Amino acid sequence: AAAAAMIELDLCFGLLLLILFGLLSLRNGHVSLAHIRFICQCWLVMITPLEVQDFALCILTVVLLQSFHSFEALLFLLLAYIGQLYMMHSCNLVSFYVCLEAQTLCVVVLCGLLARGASTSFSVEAALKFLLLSAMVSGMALFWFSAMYQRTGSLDMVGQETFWILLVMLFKLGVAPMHMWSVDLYGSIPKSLLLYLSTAPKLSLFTFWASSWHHDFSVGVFILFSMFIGSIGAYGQPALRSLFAYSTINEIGLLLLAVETAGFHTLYQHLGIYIITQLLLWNLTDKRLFALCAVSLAGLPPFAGFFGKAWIFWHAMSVQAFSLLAAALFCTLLSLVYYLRVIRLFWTAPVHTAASFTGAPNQTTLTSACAVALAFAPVMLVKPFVI
Amino acid sequence: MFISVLLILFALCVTLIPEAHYHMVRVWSFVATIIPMWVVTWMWWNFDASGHGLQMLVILGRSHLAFGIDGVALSLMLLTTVLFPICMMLLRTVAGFMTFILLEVLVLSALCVLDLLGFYILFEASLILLFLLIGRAPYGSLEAAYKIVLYTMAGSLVLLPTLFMIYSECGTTNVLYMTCAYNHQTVLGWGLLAVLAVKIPLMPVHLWLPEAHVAAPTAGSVLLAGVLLKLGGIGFLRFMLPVVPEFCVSVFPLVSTLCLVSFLFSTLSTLRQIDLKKIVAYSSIAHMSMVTLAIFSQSEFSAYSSSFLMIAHGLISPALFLIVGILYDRAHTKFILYFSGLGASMPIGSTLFFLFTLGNLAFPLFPNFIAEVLCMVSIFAVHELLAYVFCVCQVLGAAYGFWAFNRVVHGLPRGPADVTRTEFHTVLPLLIGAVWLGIKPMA
Amino acid sequence: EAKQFTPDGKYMPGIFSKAKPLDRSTQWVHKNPYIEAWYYRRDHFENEFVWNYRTTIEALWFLGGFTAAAYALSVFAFRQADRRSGYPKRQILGDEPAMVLPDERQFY
Amino acid sequence: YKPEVPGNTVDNWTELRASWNKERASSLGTNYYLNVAVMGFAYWLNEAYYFPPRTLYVGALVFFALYVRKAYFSTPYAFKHEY
Amino acid sequence: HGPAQTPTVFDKLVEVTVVDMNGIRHRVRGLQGQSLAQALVEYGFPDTYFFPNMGFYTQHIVDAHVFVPKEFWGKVQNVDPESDDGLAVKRMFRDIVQDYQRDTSFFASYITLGAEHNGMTVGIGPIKPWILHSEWAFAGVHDSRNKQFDKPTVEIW
Amino acid sequence: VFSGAFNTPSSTTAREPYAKTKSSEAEYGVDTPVPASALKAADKHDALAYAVANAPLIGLAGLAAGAQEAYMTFERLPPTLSRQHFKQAQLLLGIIGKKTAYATLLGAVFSFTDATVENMRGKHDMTSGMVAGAVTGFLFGMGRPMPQPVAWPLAFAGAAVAADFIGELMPKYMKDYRIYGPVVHRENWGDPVPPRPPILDTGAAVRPSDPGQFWRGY
Ligand SMILES: CCCCCCCCCCCCCCCCCC(=O)O[C@@H](COC(=O)CCCCCCCCCCCCCCC)COP(=O)(O)OCC[N+](C)(C)C
Repeated sequence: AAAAAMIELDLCFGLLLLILFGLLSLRNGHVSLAHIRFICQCWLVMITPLEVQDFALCILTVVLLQSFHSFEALLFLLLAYIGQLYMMHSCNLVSFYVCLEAQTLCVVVLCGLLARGASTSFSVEAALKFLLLSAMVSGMALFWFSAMYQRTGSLDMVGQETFWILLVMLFKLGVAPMHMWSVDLYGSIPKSLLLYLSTAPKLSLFTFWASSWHHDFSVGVFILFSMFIGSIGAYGQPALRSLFAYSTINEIGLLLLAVETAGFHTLYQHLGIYIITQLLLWNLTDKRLFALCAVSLAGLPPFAGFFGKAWIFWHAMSVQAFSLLAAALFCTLLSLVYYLRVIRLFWTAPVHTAASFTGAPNQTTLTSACAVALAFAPVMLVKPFVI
Repeated sequence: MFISVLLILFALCVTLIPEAHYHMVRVWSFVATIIPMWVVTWMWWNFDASGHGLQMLVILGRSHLAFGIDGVALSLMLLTTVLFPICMMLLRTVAGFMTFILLEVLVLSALCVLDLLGFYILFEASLILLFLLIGRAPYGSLEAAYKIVLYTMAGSLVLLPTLFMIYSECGTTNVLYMTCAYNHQTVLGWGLLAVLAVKIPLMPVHLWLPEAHVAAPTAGSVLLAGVLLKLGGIGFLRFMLPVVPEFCVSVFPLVSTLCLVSFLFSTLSTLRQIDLKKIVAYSSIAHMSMVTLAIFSQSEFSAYSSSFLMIAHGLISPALFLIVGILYDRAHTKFILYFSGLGASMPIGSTLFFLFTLGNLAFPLFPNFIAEVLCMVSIFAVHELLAYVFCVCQVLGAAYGFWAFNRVVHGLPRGPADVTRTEFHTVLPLLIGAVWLGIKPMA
Repeated sequence: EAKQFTPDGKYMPGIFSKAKPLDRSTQWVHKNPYIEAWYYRRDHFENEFVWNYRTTIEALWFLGGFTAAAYALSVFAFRQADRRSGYPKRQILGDEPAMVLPDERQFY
Repeated sequence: YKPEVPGNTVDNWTELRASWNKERASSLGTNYYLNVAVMGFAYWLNEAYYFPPRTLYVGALVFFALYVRKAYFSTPYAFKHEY
Repeated sequence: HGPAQTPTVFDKLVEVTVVDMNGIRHRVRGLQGQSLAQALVEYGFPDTYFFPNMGFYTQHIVDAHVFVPKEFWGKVQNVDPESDDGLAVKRMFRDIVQDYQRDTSFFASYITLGAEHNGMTVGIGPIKPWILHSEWAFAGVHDSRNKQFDKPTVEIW
Repeated sequence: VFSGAFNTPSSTTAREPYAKTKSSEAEYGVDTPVPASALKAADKHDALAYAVANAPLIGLAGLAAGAQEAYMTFERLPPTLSRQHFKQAQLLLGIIGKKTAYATLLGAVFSFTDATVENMRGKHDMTSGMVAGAVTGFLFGMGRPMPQPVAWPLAFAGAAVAADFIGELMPKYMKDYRIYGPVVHRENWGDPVPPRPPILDTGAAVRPSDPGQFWRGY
């Protein structure tokens, strides 16, 4: 009986109808597609199950779709969402491989498609490098899956070959020293895909890790590499895109410290606060709120980034992971300097914000002003909330 | 609590006043700091001195942030509520008014908190405000702002895991149950020493103060000297001594030698200074070293004498910063070589300078004299030589104090004219407080 | 010979006036270049530190020497206080397990 | 008062120009070699997590002391015509 | 004070001959105290000639690669190669110029126009492709009629 | 609680040592076994065998730094030099091999000096690490201008001191640390006793130093 699979049939039927509707709308010469975007958001809601993580991903992708305008980009983001959703439910390396590869192909094509102006060739260059680096990591995953399949005779993810699969997962999160594909991507690709790349796949992969993964090894050297390299790199790079790429490497090192000491509640709290800050960061038009992102990414006390860092520090001290904790505290002391550089650049400066001329007047002030109210979330964060 | 919410909401309404009404903006921001002075005076009226040690308690559920009043917190809160309207008289922009209003909220709530995580959250939420206040673009110094922020962050980051260690150990950060549980006192003691030895300027983590307290504006210098250093002392008296007392006994030779070398070396450095504001800025380190050793003696009435020295310093050194600020505001320099004969040209300002010079050197009829006598009683009762070190080095403090006064006040008359009504009334509450607390402090 | 007030009060700025107005900067000092240079140099004197012979010798005998003297005096005072109070030898930091914190229920 | 810039302008500007008269390589080689090094040889550190902490700390300090910085890196071999 | 001359703009005028990358000579007028990159921008040169000063807190300054004759080598302002400004110039030479570098290569924001520059002839040097962000890049070919002067803002973000 | 007269917790102490606190209904640890190479590497009774067991790991750091420097040198090679493959191989292998041998030498010197002072003094404390750090840093700092022959022994001794304090002394001091169940020496407060220590699937760098801290595995 197939009566337990109506959501899958609904997914496929919705894709079949959406392609035909997008074709009919384009035969009329419509230069805007807000109706297509609303149908895409409805389809996103209709295929998502009733778990916390699934709906967090769903609501995140509904918010992200407001920064994309063409039909093909919307289709690629939907088919990347299918991989992102179904990776959280993957209990093998077969589905794991297919979901990861679908996401990689969608990201590569979007990086090629959306570039404009003088930065087109730089974006295509960085997309090619990302594709080549992704191909060999995919080959490593397939090779060691074949080794595990031959040794165990089954699809269980146990044994020594899980160390290389773990390295595949660490590549997909931009963990140093395999971090330079993300550093290349941050310097050229436009802001909407940078917003997409810093939020949704990290959530999808960490939920797969929380749900169906065990390894008998450690990730401590990659924690050290990510934290020290990210902090020193963001201290040393004057371009703002490289600053935010290296600060992202530092944040993924903190999330790996939360993974390594168990306690995924602190991981989920810090990831949620980080995702809301990212949603504020890449949609800013008034540059004074760039200082709020700075004080809430430096871990300064009353804002929500402090709470996200401080439960990670608390659980690390609870299980006595002293050396990694000391390295994390040193890199936190270093991170403050370049977040202060951000504050010097964009707060202690005269205010200029250009008006719109061709309509759409400051079109994402709702989301940015809503996400700035991360100064009111700390009242709920101090309680036993995320567990 | 309801009153505190009303005072915060009244204070925050300065932003909504349109800027073209200048008189209204000035009056509103001045009254917004006058009202908490009245409320804290009323809290002193309400206090029962024969009752419990902790009075007027309030706890906000499972959010930490629990509050209560003892004598040290009450005296420090009274001093802060005196000092903030004087700061309001020395500012001219809405940005300055709002920075000092937010600083007053954070200081007042930090002085009376009873939760260690609440103390951590409330105190160093002022870090970015201090960075913007010190590194202001045309006339500040970004180097000084970077130094003060980075030293404070370093100490706080050492404390934070030990805070969370005792929280996992017993289940709470409330100081009433942290003092009654069994905890690993060496680790938490080192974390608390790390924060409070940076807040109180103790060598070697003291180099931020000479840059920050000079690069700050006059209002910022009044706040930083008179208030923010004493948060380390109230940290010692409220959190570290009750919760980790075994550590506080075992670290006594190390804290003792840190206090002795801080006192001697900072007094020796003050003699070679050539900037008037740097002269006033160094002298605060030796006083805080005497405060720290009197706190750590724990001997006769150590909390009383050390709190009284904190109040006497918080009255006398902001007035010296105010006089240096007047000279800088109306002569555009802080350099000793440009000033001479200020007695003939500013007789009232020089008289105030002399009286506060005598107060800073702990002469009688000033609260510093009573303070230093009682602090040395507390130090003497552990050993006589630890008192002798401070006693014999009194010539070294008087040397720099009288040398600075004699160089700038006597000689050929050159320099600005005497004080205005506004400058005199910025100075005046500190003088009245000094005369009272140095003649009839108690009844 | 400026006129910055009307006969009934009312301060006037005198922006376009010929006569120089008396104001906040009227008594600002005329800067001597060599004094400004000397104060600038003393403000940045950490660039002049060098590990030569005299610096090393004076940093050893005075800074480290008096720090060690103060540590020795502090330990001496602590031990003498514990002896004159009827206590045994007490555990300072790095001193093996011993007595810390006398009991108030005990007569020493 | 403003401090004087130390040195000579011609000599300083020749120092600023030095070792940069060369086309910069693409970053694909560095990234591919980093990924090959991690995917082939990072399993050599699996037993290192159980080694004594004095050894681990001295090894970390040794790696820091022998590290060569990628930014502003230059070799004399870039401008010679024979080994 | 007496019958001395009224101040004119002609007293503060500096004339520089600029040879662009096509070999066409141009007459460029500036004022004393203005940098060379500003006079080049206000003359009307295309936006492909200019690039950000790659220091911290100065990417809002536009800069150009100029060739300066040996007589005017000593009138370029001095930069300490150990300071942070020196590392900014080193980053610009490392990334923007590369193998177009000559012994006459300087950067135009480090030239402050005075009376000593009057009659100096400079040439615009070629640069490699570069990117700061998606709204400010250079693909490598000087085929664009858009002036740098017509941009309302210089955006670091 | 808070008075200006005295500090009551400074004189309110236990009169007797306490008994051990029961934290769970099961009081046996669960953990994965240590590999035998690290078990052998902990033994200090044979100074030579200690240095032989420990030095290859410290040589791995020099191998990593040398491989980095070798690739960065290879990328800058002009084609007239890069096509000569024997010369290229001997240059790059020279860079890598010099770095690897120097790291292995520093590691062997440190481990041998540490175990020698350990066996000479008859006890395990922090002095052996400080002396070994001073010797190794003086070996590194030789031949250099003079802040450095003092600065490098200080840095290597400081690394040894940080190693002792963070990795050895603090875990030993907090062996009785509990995050769950009854508060230690405060069992009268009534916090309930769980059936077991908490099961945590931590990484290999976070392992329980006491059997009662947590159960590690899956
Ligand atoms: C640790 C004890 C606190 C002592 C701190 C030193 C205070 C500095 C000045 C000394 C004044 C002594 C006042 C004694 C009588 C006042 C009431 C009183 O008893 O004090 C209160 C608290 O006293 C205060 O708050 C004094 C306020 C002093 C602050 C003055 C400085 C601010 C004024 C600035 C200048 C204003 C001028 C304005 C005019 C133009 C409680 O202290 P204890 O008696 O120790 O508490 C008893 C303990 N137990 C409940 C457990 C039994």
